[PDB]
Amino acid sequence: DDLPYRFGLGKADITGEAAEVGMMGYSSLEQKTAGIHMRQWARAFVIEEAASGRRLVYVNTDLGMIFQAVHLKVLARLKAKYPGVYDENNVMLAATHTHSGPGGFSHYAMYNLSVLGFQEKTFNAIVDGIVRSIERAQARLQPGRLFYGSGELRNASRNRSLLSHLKNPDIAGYEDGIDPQMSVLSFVDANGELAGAISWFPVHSTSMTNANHLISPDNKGYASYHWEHDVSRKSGFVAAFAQTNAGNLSPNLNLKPGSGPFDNEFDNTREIGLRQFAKAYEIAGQAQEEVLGELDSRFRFVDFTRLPIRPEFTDGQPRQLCTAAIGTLEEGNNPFLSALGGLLTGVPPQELVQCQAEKTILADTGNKKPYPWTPTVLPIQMFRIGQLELLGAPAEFTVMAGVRIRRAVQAASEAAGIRHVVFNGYANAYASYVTTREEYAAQEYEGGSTLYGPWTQAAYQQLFVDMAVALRERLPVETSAIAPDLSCCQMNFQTGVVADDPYIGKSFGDVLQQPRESYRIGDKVTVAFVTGHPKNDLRTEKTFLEVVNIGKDGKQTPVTVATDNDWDTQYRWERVGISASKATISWSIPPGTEPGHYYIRHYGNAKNFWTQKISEIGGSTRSFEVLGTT
Ligand SMILES: CCCCCCCCCCCCCCCC(=O)O
Ligand SMILES: [Mg+2]
Ligand SMILES: [Zn+2]
Repeated sequence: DDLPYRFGLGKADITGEAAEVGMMGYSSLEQKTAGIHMRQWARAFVIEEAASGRRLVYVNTDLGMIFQAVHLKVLARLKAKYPGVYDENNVMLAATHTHSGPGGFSHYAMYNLSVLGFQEKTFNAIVDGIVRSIERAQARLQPGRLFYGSGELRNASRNRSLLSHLKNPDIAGYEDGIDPQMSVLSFVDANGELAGAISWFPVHSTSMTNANHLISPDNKGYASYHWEHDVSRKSGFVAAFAQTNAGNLSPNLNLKPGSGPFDNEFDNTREIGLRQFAKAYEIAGQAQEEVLGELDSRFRFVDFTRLPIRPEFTDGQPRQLCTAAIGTLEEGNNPFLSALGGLLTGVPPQELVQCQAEKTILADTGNKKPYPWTPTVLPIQMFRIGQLELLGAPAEFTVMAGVRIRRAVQAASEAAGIRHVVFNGYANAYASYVTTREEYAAQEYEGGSTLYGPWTQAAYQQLFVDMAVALRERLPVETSAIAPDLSCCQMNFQTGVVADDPYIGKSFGDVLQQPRESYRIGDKVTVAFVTGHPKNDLRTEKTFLEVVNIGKDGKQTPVTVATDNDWDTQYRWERVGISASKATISWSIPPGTEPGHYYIRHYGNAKNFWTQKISEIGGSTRSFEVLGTT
């Protein structure tokens, strides 16, 4: 015949600087990276219509957000290497909204504030890994089928701003403040075995708190890892856990037996990840509806400055968006904030005060010079995948802000044969929060980070409906406005690596703490090595550590059984004295590990003060025995 689509699945490492960079999400000057729990990945899904095609690519990333700077550079790189294949119309980048990665990868000052500015090494790793994930995906194209399903996930999330949610007049089906809908797009190969999947479900990826310093992809990242590493059987499975409208949704409390909820953020991350995984796996297993039909897409950069909004989307009067403002730790420090001005002096312009409505302005970000602290030109994008439409929206939408847009788009698209509309927030840029008009009036946290005023949600609804109508009628969307390039003029106040020295009387790679003679399943092995600063080399597609199996004995050929990516391992870096440092590596030995002999290897990099040369360093522990059974 035969198969309606081809798809390609790819994954690549986008982990940034693992020590001494402010983390992105919690806005803390006292949350710097200090190691890795699990790495961050870009997971790319290339889809081609056999009829056609007509190729689309969707990439979900283990990041707090995908900033405009990343989107622009990724597109340029794709156009340079693969001319005519990819552009803004057929590439969607989205983020899981983990709050446990290194920051500094926006070009807008607001989002770099707590990080003390732009961190080029982390930015570059993100861009490069997103591109590598697409390269890997497109090199693995195969014929297959696509299925769609949905279901209700009850106990994974909770509304964190319920007072505002309840101000909406239209909350039937959302009376608990939760959007319980999970949607799954499954990728079924010519065998039809499940080759990969994308799950969409809204919940903040904040199980690892602002007290944590280890890099982690958080609860959605655990869901992906559990599917790829613990569950599939097949290689190489790619499972993305993506967001929808999560602006006002937090992980539910973890009240599983024997746990306080509070007691252990790793347990919480695993539990909330597992709750999402279990539902995604259930839905995929149902293969509810085969996806059939054309691939299509639209994309527009929209200038938000004085954007007119038609009365059909507002209270019934014509409206216009406001320039950006935030409503009501630097301190202290913050030299980057100081280089920006920093906070004050208002009163802001009267026109701004007036049209921001119930907001009490804390910072007038839109009027900052030479550059606004927040974006002004924002991407709006939609993919059609058979009877599915997937929307990529550049912000955090509350449940009702997203639901209203979904409803409006489904109404506009029904005649085109669309039956399911999936709203993917955190896509292509990041412009803070979107609350409905009613929520905005309450001015809880999400209101007050709704930058463009009370009609921000109405603007997005208009933009998406107009795009849906263009798709329906065939026909282009309006010409894109011109996304500002701020690459020239990025500031940074985060110091780098001066140099590394080994511990006095030792060499890089020397073992500081050897493992015990023997351990049992369930025990944690902790070892430590003289190291150098992880800012020297991200060890992209490699590792800071290996757990190595050498057999029952002997004497057997070494086989790596765990890397720094794995849930069961941790890598921690800490400064010792002026220029020395230690790498502490742990392994929690999981059920099912073979009894036998093991050791731990460390890989790192060190910088010479005099030459500035960066070299490879490393070491291996003595062996230890895991005791048990089979
Ligand atoms: C107000 C909207 C109409 C104006 C749009 C400007 C037309 C130029 C766009 C050309 C790019 C091709 C757009 C996709 C068209 C299609 O495939 O249906
Ligand atoms: Mg690990
Ligand atoms: Zn958020």
